[PDB]
Amino acid sequence: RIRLTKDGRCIITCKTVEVYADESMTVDTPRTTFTGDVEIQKGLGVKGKSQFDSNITAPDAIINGKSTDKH
Amino acid sequence: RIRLTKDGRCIITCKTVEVYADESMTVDTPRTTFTGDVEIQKGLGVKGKSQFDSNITAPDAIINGKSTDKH
Amino acid sequence: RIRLTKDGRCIITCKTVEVYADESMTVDTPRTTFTGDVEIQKGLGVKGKSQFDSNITAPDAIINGKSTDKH
Ligand SMILES: [Fe+3]
Ligand SMILES: [Fe+3]
Ligand SMILES: [Fe+3]
Ligand SMILES: [Pt+2]
Ligand SMILES: [Pt+2]
Ligand SMILES: [Pt+2]
Repeated sequence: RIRLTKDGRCIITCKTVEVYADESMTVDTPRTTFTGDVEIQKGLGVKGKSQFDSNITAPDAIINGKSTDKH
Repeated sequence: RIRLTKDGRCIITCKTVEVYADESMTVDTPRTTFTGDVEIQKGLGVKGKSQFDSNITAPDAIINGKSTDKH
Repeated sequence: RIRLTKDGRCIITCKTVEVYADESMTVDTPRTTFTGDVEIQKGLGVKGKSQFDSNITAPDAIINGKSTDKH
């Protein structure tokens, strides 16, 4: 079920949503919110400041060009 | 091509998917998986625990309120 | 407004996009780009290398199994 709304809401309601985009997907919006968990299966780039409210885990963190595991 | 499915799958299959949402997008699902790379062009907030399986790179990491580049 | 395109673009244009996926969402594409901010309300896993162009903030960072707040 895909509802389009006067007032400007686009609502997709189902069990699973599967997007297969051969080349790319672009989400052009001021803010995107995921209510659950997220997995990224290749890499991540982030331009702006990031806050993690809980602990992060990483094999190493390269800070201002310097190793953290080996500093 | 957008398929809606008895059994509850919503399948969007194309070359590129472009979402232009003037105000916001909200994805309310227990788990979202991206098979490829992801870029976030403003900021990131994450509530729960994060694991990075590979090295991360950052100009600085502010840990429990303390600089890592300058500690 | 949802446009499907010869040439292979799927364009969704509205004020807000709301996805309610009872079980999961999967985005199978080489690259997904968010132009704005992103919040993840549970956890994040990332397989590949991550770059944060700006400072990150975390209560702690567990690097190669070691605490950063308490090392
Ligand atoms: Fe040290
Ligand atoms: Fe130190
Ligand atoms: Fe130290
Ligand atoms: Pt910013
Ligand atoms: Pt959690
Ligand atoms: Pt990679």
